[PDB]
Amino acid sequence: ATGPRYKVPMRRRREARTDYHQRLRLLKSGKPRLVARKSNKHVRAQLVTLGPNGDDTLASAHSSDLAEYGWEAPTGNMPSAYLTGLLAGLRAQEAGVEEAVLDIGLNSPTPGSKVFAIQEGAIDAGLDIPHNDDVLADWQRTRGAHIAEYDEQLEEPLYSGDFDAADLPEHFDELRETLLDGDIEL
Amino acid sequence: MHALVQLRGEVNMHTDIQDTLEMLNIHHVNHCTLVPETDAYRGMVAKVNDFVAFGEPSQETLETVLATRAEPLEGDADVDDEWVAEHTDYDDISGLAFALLSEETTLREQGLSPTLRLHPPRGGHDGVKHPVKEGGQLGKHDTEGIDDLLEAMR
Amino acid sequence: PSSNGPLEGTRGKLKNKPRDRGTSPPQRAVEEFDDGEKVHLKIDPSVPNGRFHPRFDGQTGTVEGKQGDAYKVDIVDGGKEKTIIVTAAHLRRQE
Amino acid sequence: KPGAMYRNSSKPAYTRREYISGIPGKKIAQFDMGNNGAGPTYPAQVELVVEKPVQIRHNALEAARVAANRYVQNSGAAANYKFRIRKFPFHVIRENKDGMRAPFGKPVGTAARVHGANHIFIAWVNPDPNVEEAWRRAKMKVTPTINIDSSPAGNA
Amino acid sequence: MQMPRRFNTYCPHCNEHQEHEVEKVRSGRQTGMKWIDRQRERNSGIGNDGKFSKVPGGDKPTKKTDLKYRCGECGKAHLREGWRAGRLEFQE
RNA sequence: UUAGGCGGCCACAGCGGUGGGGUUGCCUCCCGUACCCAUCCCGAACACGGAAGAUAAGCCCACCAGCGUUCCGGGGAGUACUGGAGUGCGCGAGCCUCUGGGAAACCCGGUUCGCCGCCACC
RNA sequence: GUUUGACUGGGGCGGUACGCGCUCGAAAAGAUAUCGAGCGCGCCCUAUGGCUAUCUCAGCCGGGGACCCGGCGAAGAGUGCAAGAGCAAAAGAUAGCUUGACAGUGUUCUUCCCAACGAGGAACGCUGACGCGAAAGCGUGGUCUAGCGAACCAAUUAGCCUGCUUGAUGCGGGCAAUUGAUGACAGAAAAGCUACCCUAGGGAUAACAGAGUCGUCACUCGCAAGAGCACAUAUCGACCGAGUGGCUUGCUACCUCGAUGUCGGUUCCCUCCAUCCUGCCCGUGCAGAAGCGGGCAAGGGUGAGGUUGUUCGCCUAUUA
RNA sequence: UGAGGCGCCCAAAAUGAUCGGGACUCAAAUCCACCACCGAGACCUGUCCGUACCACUCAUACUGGUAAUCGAGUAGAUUGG
RNA sequence: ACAGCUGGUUCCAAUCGAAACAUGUCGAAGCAUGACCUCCGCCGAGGUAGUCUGUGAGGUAGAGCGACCGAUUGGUCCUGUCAAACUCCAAACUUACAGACGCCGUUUGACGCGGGGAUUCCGGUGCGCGGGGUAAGCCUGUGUACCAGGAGGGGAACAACCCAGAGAUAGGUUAAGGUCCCCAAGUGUGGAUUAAGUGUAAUCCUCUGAAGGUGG
Ligand SMILES: [Cl-]
Ligand SMILES: [Cl-]
Ligand SMILES: [Cl-]
Ligand SMILES: [Cl-]
Ligand SMILES: [Cl-]
Ligand SMILES: [Cl-]
Ligand SMILES: [K+]
Ligand SMILES: [Mg+2]
Ligand SMILES: [Mg+2]
Ligand SMILES: [Mg+2]
Ligand SMILES: [Mg+2]
Ligand SMILES: [Mg+2]
Ligand SMILES: [Mg+2]
Ligand SMILES: [Mg+2]
Ligand SMILES: [Mg+2]
Ligand SMILES: [Mg+2]
Ligand SMILES: [Mg+2]
Ligand SMILES: [Mg+2]
Ligand SMILES: [Mg+2]
Ligand SMILES: [Mg+2]
Ligand SMILES: [Mg+2]
Ligand SMILES: [Mg+2]
Ligand SMILES: [Mg+2]
Ligand SMILES: [Mg+2]
Ligand SMILES: [Mg+2]
Ligand SMILES: [Mg+2]
Ligand SMILES: [Mg+2]
Ligand SMILES: [Mg+2]
Ligand SMILES: [Mg+2]
Ligand SMILES: [Mg+2]
Ligand SMILES: [Mg+2]
Ligand SMILES: [Mg+2]
Ligand SMILES: [Mg+2]
Ligand SMILES: [Mg+2]
Ligand SMILES: [Mg+2]
Ligand SMILES: [Mg+2]
Ligand code: NA
Ligand code: NA
Ligand code: NA
Ligand code: NA
Ligand code: NA
Ligand code: NA
Ligand code: NA
Ligand code: NA
Ligand code: NA
Ligand code: NA
Ligand code: NA
Ligand code: NA
Ligand code: NA
Ligand code: NA
Ligand code: NA
Ligand code: NA
Ligand code: NA
Ligand code: NA
Ligand code: NA
Ligand code: NA
Ligand code: NA
Ligand code: NA
Ligand code: NA
Ligand code: NA
Repeated sequence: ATGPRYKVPMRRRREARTDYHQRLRLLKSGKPRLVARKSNKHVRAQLVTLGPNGDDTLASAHSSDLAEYGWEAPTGNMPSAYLTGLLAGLRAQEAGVEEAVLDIGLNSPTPGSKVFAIQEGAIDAGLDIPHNDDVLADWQRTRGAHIAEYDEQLEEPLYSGDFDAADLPEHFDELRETLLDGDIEL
Repeated sequence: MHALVQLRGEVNMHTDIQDTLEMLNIHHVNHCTLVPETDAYRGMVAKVNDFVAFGEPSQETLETVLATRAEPLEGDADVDDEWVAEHTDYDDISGLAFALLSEETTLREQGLSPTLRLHPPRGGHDGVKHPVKEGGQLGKHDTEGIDDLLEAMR
Repeated sequence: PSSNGPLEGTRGKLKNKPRDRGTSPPQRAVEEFDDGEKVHLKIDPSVPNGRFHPRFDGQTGTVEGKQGDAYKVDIVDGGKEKTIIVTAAHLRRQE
Repeated sequence: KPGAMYRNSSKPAYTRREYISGIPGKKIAQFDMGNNGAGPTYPAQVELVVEKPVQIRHNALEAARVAANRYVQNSGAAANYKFRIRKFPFHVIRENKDGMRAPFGKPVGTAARVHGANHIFIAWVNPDPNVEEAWRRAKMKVTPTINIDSSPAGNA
Repeated sequence: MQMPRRFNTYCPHCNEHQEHEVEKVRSGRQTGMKWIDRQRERNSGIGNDGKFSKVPGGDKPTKKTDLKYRCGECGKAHLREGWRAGRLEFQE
């Protein structure tokens, strides 16, 4: 920018999207990466492999196409993340993928976070992934209990119209239950 | 195809330059060989440029020299029309000459020594301390230029 | 040379042009080679590890197995046969 | 000491003051002479051209310059002309002043390297070439044979 | 330099990490009954005594660390490579 | 790819600037702290929960060359330098011819305001 | 009785280019010398090691050279110490935790390019045990290249082997390894004089002569500032520049060490010219006389004495 | 007034001057071209010798064949006499 | 007596044919180990002194510095300069590997493996590139060819400059160099310059001739 000697960062470093020091370490395993990413409204999970001209995604799941299986609730929460992980994990298995390492990008390794919920889901789908059980949420929160109880302190529906007034961690079970047998695209 | 004649001796010449002439089958002064005009051969002649005389000879000249100084791979046998006919694919010296010039074959392929052992130039050459453009005898020659040299060394 | 360490006279060969400065891309540090493949040796100024003695910069050897994540490349120094332990970060496929 | 000792450019360039100390100051008094307030807005421009690469000690530069400018006072102390010596003595020179043992010399001076055909001096004059004479005197005190060249001046 | 008196590290006997205690090797006293001692007495006579007429070498500017690492549970010590240190003081 | 995610090459992609775009696939900003989590002090950030509002930032789309960069034409320049050769020149420094290569600065005019891969998606 | 080292533009004195690292020399692969240029290492550090979390620095600007806020800011900060190199969601800073600065054993490169050679060093593994991290992973000390030491002997560490017919005890001998120094650093335990000297050799190497060089020395030329009451050039003549000689001095180490007899003097012969006198001339700040300066010119001449071995030089009276 | 070619001044050394010498001037000098010659053990060519290799052979005895790609050599290694 | 020091060591021929360097050494007038020379046995199909092309390595020459760095002018942006230990640039060239052609090897066995025997570790010169030095027939590197150990032809003579690498003998033609005589071959041809005997002198310790000047 300033001159011939000026050093311009790699594009994905400029965009503040890729941590290359963490990426290298991730690629050391020689295993596919379970890419856990979030959005204000959604949660994405991809199983990416290395390629000659860039990464290759062999399987993925988005919290949006969760409804495609009976999801009638918001998609930017814990129960959402888990299911998206399980969904991607199952598709992963179908694709012949057996193991992966969790890549949480620029997110933080906070215990009980959504990226770890995604990791929990993928593991239950059958994917073998290096993990640590006591850094994951305590199931109930994954189910969405923390939000149901939060609505107990109601007075006004936590959900604007949406579905239910007291919410449903039960809707969570019905869905997980669903994903664990048959159905299309899995 | 160019005619190569060593005009300068081995004493004091670079070794890598000497080995080049040797890979072109010339091991003595006044020895001549015929070389196809290829990239590989071109570089070799450029490296040897300062101790040799080279250029494309005329059909006639080649025939005179072939008849006069060509030899079998082994032996004294004169390489005349009959020899050429009874030993090669061609029917006479002219036919062989043309094939060489059109780079369709080689002296070896036709059972002939790759070297034409020439005679010193009758009347003397133009000197081995300067190139043609300076009046000397070294370097690339005219077809008329090569012919004169080759004929004087017939 | 006034000294005889490994980095003697390596000022140029182990220095990056100002623009190639900074952490190198991970892609080539994870590249995988097969036994028999021809690889060019060239230290990447930005990568500390998996290096080899600077004298061999420019060599082109034959991968013949590996040790840990590093590769074992066979070269010929002058007339002598040598084996070099080197990582992908400093190797490139020939051709 | 004779110029014979330093006029040739056969030695490596030796100008890095970060590794060389005790360098004698230069004897060259000025590089811009005459009306330096004005810019080359003159009709005629003559140049003294060196005809052989050589080293010119700051000694010779000063004497050459003085002999030329001191003479350009055929025009007056505040005359209308500007004189320029474009070279600077960057090359540090030594002398081995023990015999050939530990002979790396000690710094004794400086010289300017001029390649054949460069102009060492450039004067700017109105049709009043007294400068041509100032230079006959200048190339008199520098080693090489020289060419007195006139550029803007078809007023012959 | 400084060095902790106790610290966790590998015990080659126990074959597992444990707290070790570090101590400078105190010189052991000679008995004067080794073979070399008998050779000195035997071979010393009239005139020069060859090797036994030599005297104490000298000193290197800095000596290497001379320590004992004692396992805190099995009580067995082990030795390690030393490193040059002008001074070595223990912490606690 | 009517806006996404992971990337490869790592400025042809940088710097700066103009215009356009969203009841929704969307991304954001945004709203908000019972929870998981969090600030050596701050729900700023990180984390979690969520849509009342917005397209003003970001982002995506279209474009501008003033600076930086890449490549190209013409000029500089077959100049500077140089591998091989010479009973060529020069007091010498050094130069010249033949042969095989061949630049940098700079000027003028074009190019460049990224290209490509995998996945997902009215 | 012995030792008292080597290197070295002879040797000695001085120095260490005697073990190591960096830039340059080094001729764009690698290798490369000199008493080559610039300059370092013989340690320091329990954190200044290791990992993780959080974070981004110099410098400048604007608002209240400490501190606080914002902005610009690819790196000029910092990273123990030479030099060069590496590094920015870090290899730097802050915080916390930890002891991988771990035991064992290897592969490979280096040391020693090519191409054999030890100690030492490094890179990269494995086996075992650990630290931290969600995890991939990182940790075989410090971002990389200096910080190092044989055999014999001793001390030390853990287990085991072994000592002469045999048992017990004592005290020995050994396998693996750590520490103790040899810096002349691939390791002797070590001061000088010789003119009273001796031998082997060397022109592999100095003194003298020769030879090469010419910085030094001698002489000349170009330019001509300047002064010379005015006037560069009657005369003197700086600076700078270009040369000639081979008388001095220095350098080099080609020639001679199975010897080319030293300095000074003397005697006797030949020569050179850059001419002191003499001949013939030019200029003059040439009235004359006496000079000053210059040109041609080597035929002839250039002498006697006082001090000093002196060469040189000082001094006296004569002299064209 | 610009450029070029050759020459001139600058230009002093020791037993007898020199371009090897004599001597040379529209050259026997110099530069641009050109013509014809002389001149090695090189190159071409006849015969022979050695060495290596090939065919035949018990043979390293004969005989025939190949060498453009064999023929110099201090120290030294090897081998026949 | 011992010496790492000087001297000497006696018949013929054929094949190959060095090293004057690197590491260690009380080592530098010596050794050992490598390099290099040679001999023997083994292996069995490739090898690579040259060139071309492809895939790589590189910061010397040059150049430049409103690209770092550090030097280095002046004026009220402009203007004057540089670098062995500077680099936004950047050759020629050297170099790793591979393919192609060439050459070479498979009865002349290459490439390579194992073993026996050395000699050698004072080198020198030219050219190119160097570093030191006023310079040197100087010192000390480097690449190459030569002398050493290389005849014969030329250069007046003359280790390394030119031609040229050489079995014997014979005929012939050239090379470098030369053709007025000495001295083999031209008092050759077309044209021009020079009046100084310039000159009749490639290279060189060796052949000088400079700055400056010239209405020759
Ligand atoms: Cl994300
Ligand atoms: Cl290595
Ligand atoms: Cl201790
Ligand atoms: Cl015989
Ligand atoms: Cl030969
Ligand atoms: Cl005469
Ligand atoms: K003597
Ligand atoms: Mg034949
Ligand atoms: Mg003839
Ligand atoms: Mg001729
Ligand atoms: Mg005693
Ligand atoms: Mg907008
Ligand atoms: Mg004795
Ligand atoms: Mg004594
Ligand atoms: Mg000595
Ligand atoms: Mg190199
Ligand atoms: Mg490290
Ligand atoms: Mg001892
Ligand atoms: Mg001890
Ligand atoms: Mg030693
Ligand atoms: Mg050593
Ligand atoms: Mg004696
Ligand atoms: Mg001598
Ligand atoms: Mg005598
Ligand atoms: Mg006279
Ligand atoms: Mg006389
Ligand atoms: Mg022979
Ligand atoms: Mg014999
Ligand atoms: Mg014989
Ligand atoms: Mg370099
Ligand atoms: Mg340069
Ligand atoms: Mg090179
Ligand atoms: Mg000899
Ligand atoms: Mg005659
Ligand atoms: Mg003459
Ligand atoms: Mg000459
Ligand atoms: Na990089
Ligand atoms: Na001295
Ligand atoms: Na001059
Ligand atoms: Na006894
Ligand atoms: Na605090
Ligand atoms: Na927007
Ligand atoms: Na000693
Ligand atoms: Na070792
Ligand atoms: Na002298
Ligand atoms: Na002189
Ligand atoms: Na004698
Ligand atoms: Na005398
Ligand atoms: Na006289
Ligand atoms: Na006297
Ligand atoms: Na012999
Ligand atoms: Na002795
Ligand atoms: Na030697
Ligand atoms: Na030695
Ligand atoms: Na000796
Ligand atoms: Na081939
Ligand atoms: Na040059
Ligand atoms: Na030879
Ligand atoms: Na001769
Ligand atoms: Na004459």
